[PDB]
Formats: sequence, C-alpha cells, structure tokens
Amino acid sequence: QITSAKATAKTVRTSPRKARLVIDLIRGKSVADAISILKFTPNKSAGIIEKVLMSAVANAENNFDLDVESLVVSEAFVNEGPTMKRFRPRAKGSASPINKRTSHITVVVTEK
Amino acid sequence: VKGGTVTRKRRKKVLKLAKGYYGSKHTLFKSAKEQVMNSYYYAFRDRRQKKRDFRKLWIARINAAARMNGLSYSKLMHGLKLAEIDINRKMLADLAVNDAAAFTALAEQAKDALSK
Amino acid sequence: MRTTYMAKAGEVERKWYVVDATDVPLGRLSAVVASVLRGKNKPTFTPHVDTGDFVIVINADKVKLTGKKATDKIYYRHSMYPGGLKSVTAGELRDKNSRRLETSVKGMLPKNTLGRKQFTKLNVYGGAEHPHAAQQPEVLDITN
Amino acid sequence: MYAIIKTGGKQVKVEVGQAIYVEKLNVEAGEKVVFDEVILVGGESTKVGAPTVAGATVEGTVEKHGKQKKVVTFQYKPKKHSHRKQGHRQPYTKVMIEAINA
Amino acid sequence: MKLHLKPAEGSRQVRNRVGRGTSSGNGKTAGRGQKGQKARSGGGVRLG
RNA sequence: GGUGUAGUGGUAGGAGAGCGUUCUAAGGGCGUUGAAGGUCGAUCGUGAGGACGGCUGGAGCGCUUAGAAGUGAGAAUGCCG
RNA sequence: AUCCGGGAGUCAGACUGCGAGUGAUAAGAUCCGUAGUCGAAAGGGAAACAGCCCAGACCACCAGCUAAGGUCCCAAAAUAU
RNA sequence: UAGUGAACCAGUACCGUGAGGGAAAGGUGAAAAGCACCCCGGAAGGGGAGUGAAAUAGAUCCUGAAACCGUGUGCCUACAACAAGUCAAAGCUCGUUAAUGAGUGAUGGCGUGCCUUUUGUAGAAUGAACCGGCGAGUUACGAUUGCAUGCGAGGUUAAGUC
Repeated sequence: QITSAKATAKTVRTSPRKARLVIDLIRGKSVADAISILKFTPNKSAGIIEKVLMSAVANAENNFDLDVESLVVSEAFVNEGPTMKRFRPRAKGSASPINKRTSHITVVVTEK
Repeated sequence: VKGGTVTRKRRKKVLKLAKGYYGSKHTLFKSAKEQVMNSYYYAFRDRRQKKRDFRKLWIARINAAARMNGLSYSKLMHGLKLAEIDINRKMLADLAVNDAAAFTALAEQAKDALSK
Repeated sequence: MRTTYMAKAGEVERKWYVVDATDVPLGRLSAVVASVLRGKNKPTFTPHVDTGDFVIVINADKVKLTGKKATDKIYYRHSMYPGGLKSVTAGELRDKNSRRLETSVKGMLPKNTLGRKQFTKLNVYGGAEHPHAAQQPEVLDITN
Repeated sequence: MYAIIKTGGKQVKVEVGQAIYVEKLNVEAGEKVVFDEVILVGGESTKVGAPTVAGATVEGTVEKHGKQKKVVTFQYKPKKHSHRKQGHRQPYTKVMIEAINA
Repeated sequence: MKLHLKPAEGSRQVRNRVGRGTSSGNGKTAGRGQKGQKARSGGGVRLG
C-alpha cells in the first residue's frame, strides 16, 4: 500500500522569504494543531498554506486513506518561481528595476 | 569551430581537486584554481619538511631516555661513534621507548667507550 | 607511513611532584618547572597530547632575586584606556601575592591551547603546606 | 624477535611472518632474498654488534612488484610566466619474512 | 602506395601559432617584448 | 641494445618534439539488445589528456593514414543574457 | 676562440664592499671607475626583511655528514672544561 | 550571440520636431490521440482515472550544465585571532574501477591572494560582483634564406584553344 498524499500550488504571488517563515511553524506537527495555528497568524502567507493543507487532507481522504485524526505534516517546501520584471522612474532621469517574485508551495502529509 | 565541450572538462577537473574548501571555494571557477596553485606550493614545501621534523622528534625522545640513564643528551652520539655503532635515530627512538633493557645495554656500552 | 608512537589522549599516566623554592632564583625554578609541564624528560612525546605532570611549588616567599632586581624589575600592565599604564608592581610581589610571581612561568610556555591547559597544572603556594596531600606527591631535588 | 636491518639506505625492524615495503630488488616474484647486514638481534638477550653482527643472515620471500600513488609536483613563480608539471610514481616490493638468523 | 600516404622525410613543416598561452613560448606579446613602436600594431619605420 | 662519466633554477627571447577541437578523402567499424550530450566514480600516462563501469538520454558517431583551418579564454574601468 | 649566414630582445637599473667628484669629506642624495647579489634565485641565518653572511632545487624516501649561525625555556643541540 | 540587421507578419516595436538610429524572439509526439469522468479550491493550481513506448514529453511543452535559492541527514563546532591551506594526527562513521581504501576532523608546525606595470609589490600603485557564451599575428601580390623533390651546363613556362 501507500501513504503520504501530496498537494502543490504553483506560481503564487508571494515573496518566497516571507512564506518560509510560516512553514517553519508547521514542520513535524499534527494536522489538528496546524490549521488552528494558521487561523491565528495575520500574514498573507497564512491564507495559502491553509488551502494547501486542506487539499492535501482531501486527497488523502477521497483517494486512499481513512484516519484523518492520525496524519502528521512531515515535509514542507518553498521553491522560487518565475519573476516578473518592471521599472520605476527614479529622480534625475534614470530608472531602477523591480523584481516581482513567485513561489511554489508543497505539503506532504504522512500518517505518523 | 565551436568551443563546445573543451572548457568544462578542464574546469571540472579543477573542481574535483577542490572538494572540501571553506566557503565559496567550491563553486567559483576563478577562485578555486588559485588555491590549487597555493596548495601545490605548500605540498612542495611540506614534502621537504617531513624529513626535518622527525629528526627533531626522535632527538627529543633520545634526549629524554638518555637523561633517564645519566648520560647527557649528546654524549650517546660521541660514545656510540667511538664504539662503532651506527643505528638510525628512528630506531634508537623506538628502542628508547620500548626496549628499556636494550637501550640501557647500548647506553652502558656508550659509557664504556668514552670512559678512557 | 611507518611506526612511531603517536600516543593517545588516554594512555599517559601523570604524577605529582613537590619542588621547593628556598633561595633559588626565578629563572631556574621556572626553567625546570616549565620543562616538566610539557611532558619532557619522558620518552613519550607527542606535540599534541598533554603528557605533562603536576607541579606544586612551596615557599614562594623565599625566592632569590640576584644582586639588584629587588627594586628594579618593574612589571607593567595597561588597561586599554587612555593614560592607563599601571607600573604598580616591583619586587614587592615577593611579599604580597607571591603566587603571582604564575607570570614568570606563564611566559615560558607556548601560547597555544596547550599553553593554557598545561598552565593549569601549577599550584603555587606561598606558605609551606599542601592542601593536596590526598594525592601522594613526590619530591624533586634541584642540582639544575 | 628483532633484526634491525640495513636495506637500501634505510633501516627496518623485522619479525617473523610479516610484510615490509622495500625499494626494488631485481628479484622476480616468489623467489628468495637473503638480507645480510644485521645491526641488533633481539628477543631476550640482545646481541649488540660493532657493525654487522657476524653469523647473522635473514631470509625472506618476495610477493609482488607494485607502485605507490602519484606525486603531482607543479611549480610556478608568482607575477611571472611559468609552469613546470610532472608526475612521479615509485615502484616497490613486498617482502614476506622467514627465519630470522639460523 | 595507395589512398590510406607518406610524405618525404623533412618534406613538410608544421607552423608556429603565436599568442596562445604562456608555455609554448610566444604568449603575452607574441615575440615582441615590452613597449615601443616595434611593438605596436603596424609599427616599425620604413626601410633604410 | 646491460654498463660507465657528466649534466638537468630561470624573465625578454631562439630552437625541437608532442596533446586536443571542426571539416575533407581512402580503408576498416559501432548503433532502438541504445549514438552524440549531461552526472557520479576509490582508474591510466612524465605533460597537455585518454579509457572502463552505474544513472539519465532518444538519433547519429568513433578508430587508422594524409590534408585544410573562423583550432584552445581568467582579466580589455571587454559586449550580451 | 675566429669566419659566413637565418632570428630577436635590450638603450628607466638598484643597493652593498672599495677608489674619486659636486654636497656641509650631510642623506635610502647625485655622477663616474671597479667586484658581487637582486633584476632573471627558490632553501638556511640576521625576530619579521628583493640588494647583507652561507649556498644554486630533474624526482621520490619516517637514512647519514657538514657550512653560515648556535646549544636554560618558547625552539633542536653543553646549565660543557 | 553563428548566417543577411531581419529563419518568427523586420526596416516592424521602440527612441528624436526632423534628417536619422533599431532590437529580442526557431524545436511537444509518429499521430492532437492536447487528459472524458471524480475530489479540494472563488479561480489559478493540484491528486486520482485515462491517451501514449515514454507525461520527471502537459503546451514557458526534445536534451537540460553553471552561478543562485531550498529539504533531509553521516562527522565537527559556544576561552577563541584563521590569504582559510598544506604536513603531522586521536576519535566517530562508511565500504570502492581492490588498494600502501573513502568521509569528517579534537589538536600541533609552517605559511602576507591572482593579474598588469616596475630599480621595487602583500601593497595603501592599476583591473575583476558571480556564472555561461562570443571575443586578437590572417590572406593576395612580391623579395630573401633553410629543408625536400625532378632535371642539371642548362632550367622553365605565360596569356590563350579543346
């Protein structure tokens, strides 16, 4: 048999450093604690990893498993995606570039 | 003629002589070639200071174990070269550590020679 | 690669010695004591392993200073602040802190991390009595 | 047993049933070698000799002919233009030991 | 003697390519040394 | 071709012999039972460099003799990404 | 060593010992003769040090003898007579 | 990044009132058979199920290096002055193109990067943020010398015709 369903979300418009903070608060914790943690952090990268955990839990339910109450978040990644590029007029004629970055967020949910 | 796969064979043969270097290295092809060169300087030097160092080590151990028998740190040399005994100082170091009986035998013959 | 004893950290047995200081000058006490604490006069060197011994020094109040130097060897300290030399000491330290006169052997050793380990095997007592009698020390004569 | 034996320019300790790493000998694999110069003989009652103790021959047999690893020796001199590149790899002979002095 | 050939001995030299690295003997200023108008591009005075 | 004696630091520079890239010709070869390229390896030669094996990869490429060159990169307050 | 040809670099040199000049018989000054080292020279000594004393590396080894300079402890060798 | 500046709707987009200047951008598979249907989600995006020899070939679609950014772990690190190496080396882990093995490294000796220009550099003279690609003694006509080849008191064609 198998365990550990996956779920990803590609090219999400958040900076990748500011989403590596929230994923440090989940690694190794059960699924019961993690949703409760993510509901009470007022960051933008809270309301995304919520949806990634809920989709991973739903994959594990409605494809393979039972025992929603015995699942543990064992791995979580943030990888960098394709950056947009724009400009901005600085003073005295010149200009300066501006990155606009994207991240790839994955969550793996083993049993225990 | 393009320059396809000629540079990379060089640069990766350089990097594989440069595994285990403190920092950037590993991954910089300009600053990993340099410490390979300086490592070759230190290899040239240090193949020729192995031989200096162990003379000093075995001399210090011969001095200690010779002073254990009352002989000074040098009169073993003069005493053995009058008695026509020509051991390397490596083997005198090993005998002076292990064979206390044989080292006292050699020390007594060196006492016997210069007792004229 | 061949055979010489690179001794290990837990093979060397150490001892405890007693060295008097009644009317011997500083240089020669410190010379013999500093040659002891590196593990010399034993055939089992490494230049790594602490093959030294333990030295206890008795009667530090009665150490000779030959000729002059009684009022003359001005030590010096500076304390990293402006106008901060303190030449407070002299040959006064024979009377007050005769333990401290732990400088003329701390100079004699290397300044590695073995010259900090091997310095902590001196126990210099100004009086004439151990507190360390439970470890059975021995005596060294000095005709050196 | 001890036999401090001059071989080549060097001196080695010798026991029975061991291997030595010796410079070349011009003897083929699996033949007999008799080392002649013996400085000290050990065991219990050591026999110190003014050089080459008389009546002391050390036998022995040769396993292989093989080499050390390479010794890369590159020289350069800074801010000028130089490259000397070499490589060196000496051969050596193992020696099994039989019958320290008969 | 057929298609798969030998020249005469000494019949054909190779070349000498100049400015290709400091161990052939002609890298870094190409057999011209330091500065001066024999070492610029197209320099050198007229004949005589 | 055993064996003697002697020699072997080096900038500008002079001289000699080799390594490697792409193409042409002739001969002999490999390849859907896996070619070129990429990655890893504790391998060989005095040098530049050459093999062998494991993974990836999906249509071409080596070897020998001679020839012809857009034939080798670490620096230009180099140019492009 | 000379002669006949093919091919170059170099025309800013330094300091030290010894003769002189200008200078104030001042300078790591300047300008000449004369020898060495550096330039184009790595190794040992003078604490560290291009030019000073000793000495010129084809390469390997956990062998041996000496130079200049040294031998109470950092640091190898006499607490020498 | 070659070859026309232009392999693609290029003298176009864009820049200057104007004369003028002027780019980047090729590749799924044989066949679109380009993922019906179910689940999470507002959607994007994903996990099954299928098409397919292969989907880690899913449209930014052959292969996919380097700088750069992450995850997990075998070894080490909180009295220590370190051009960051090399030489010596205890312990701990591992098992190769089989051999005088591989990783890591408590601790000790020694040790002022790379170029260019200079009588002299570690220089506080002068250059490089890093990685990748491109990027410099050639050809025609003459002259002279060495080597080789065929003739040799002789040698040899040119323009031009088939």
